Amino acid sequence: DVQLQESGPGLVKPSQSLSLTCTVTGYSITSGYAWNWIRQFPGNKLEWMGYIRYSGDTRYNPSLKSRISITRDTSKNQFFLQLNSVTTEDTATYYCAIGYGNSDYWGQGTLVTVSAAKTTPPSVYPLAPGCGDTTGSSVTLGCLVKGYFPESVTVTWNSGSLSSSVHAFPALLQSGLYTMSSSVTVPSSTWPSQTVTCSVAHPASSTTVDKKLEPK
Amino acid sequence: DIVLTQSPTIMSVSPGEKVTLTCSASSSVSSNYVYWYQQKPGSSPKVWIYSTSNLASGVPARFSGSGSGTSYSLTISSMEAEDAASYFCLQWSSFPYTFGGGTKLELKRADVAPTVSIFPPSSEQLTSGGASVVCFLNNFYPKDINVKWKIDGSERQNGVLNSWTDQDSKDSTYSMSSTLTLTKDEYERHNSYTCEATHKTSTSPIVKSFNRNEC
Repeated sequence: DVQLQESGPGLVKPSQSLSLTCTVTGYSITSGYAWNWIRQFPGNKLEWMGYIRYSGDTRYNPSLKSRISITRDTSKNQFFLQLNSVTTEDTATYYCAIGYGNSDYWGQGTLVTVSAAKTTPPSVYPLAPGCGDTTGSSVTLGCLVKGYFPESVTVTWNSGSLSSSVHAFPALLQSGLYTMSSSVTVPSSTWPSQTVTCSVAHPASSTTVDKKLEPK
Repeated sequence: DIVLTQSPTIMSVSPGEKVTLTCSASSSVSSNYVYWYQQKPGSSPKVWIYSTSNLASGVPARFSGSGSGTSYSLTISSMEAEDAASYFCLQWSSFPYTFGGGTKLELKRADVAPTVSIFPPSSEQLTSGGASVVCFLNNFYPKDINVKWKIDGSERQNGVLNSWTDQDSKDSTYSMSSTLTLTKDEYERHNSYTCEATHKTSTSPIVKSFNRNEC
């Protein structure tokens, strides 16, 4: 019943410093194991950064020396990662984990973007079907979120209610800005009678938009 | 600092078939310190095989590892839908610890034709002085597919943002979204927009289109 959980800034400017916090639960940082910090670059390449032993001593990847510092707080039961002088190359998903033998434990992971680009909320647009021309057995609505940054936006259809027959697509970075979309297919009878709303949340700019798809 | 080279990098496998992933090290390593991880989209890696050949907890009997010296390999008896994922190998027999590039495995299925939908811009984006035409191509396979945009029958390739989902875990299909962004300026200077899709499931292109006229 071990639980790991990364936590951090999300967005940080070049040459600045990064501070991540891994909170462990259901087990002590002192009892045993090696506590690792692992990062996955966009492209999926995996890199072992370093660890802190339960004894408190450390080991670092030779390419992160001088910039890295893994430490902990036995009273809080959590270790930390500090990377200073971050470049864009340090953009990735950061994980903390321990594990030996037929098992291990990882945190959900935390995305950290290293860019000078400014935070920008999203523009959410409804995507209804063309006027008179869609009446098969199933209709398809959509939602388009664009102009936001940094990455990480949460979209749900009818606040979780609609889950089947939906497809959210991976955001794309076009000129320092993100575009992302999602479609939802239902039977022709459902819409536009029953309300179908598109829920969109962008944390890095604390914005929550709700757009119901209305017939053209 | 040992470089772990993995292959194949990507591969499609039919259910029931046998597949063998490989991991080559630039220098010999202790068989005891060679792990294998499986990573499903949007989830963190999980230990799959430890010490070259020992199955981890929860791992199905069909998986199996082996290897020694400078060559290690993972093997699947008969492929399954759920075995579709990325597989990395790790070596911690020498500092620093290094992973391999990974091998993605896609599950081959029966061909299926895409269901295409097209959408004109919305009032709101127009008000902003911008126009985006969106086209969704849902539930298809193979993954290779071409998409062309035609504005007034003329082919436009600039300002096209494509994005794919991953092989669906429910039907092993893919889905794509194509977006064309233009200035409200250029959107009004033309009348017909067409999303033309060319897939294997047919000789003729699947097309959807609308006219600013009819609205």
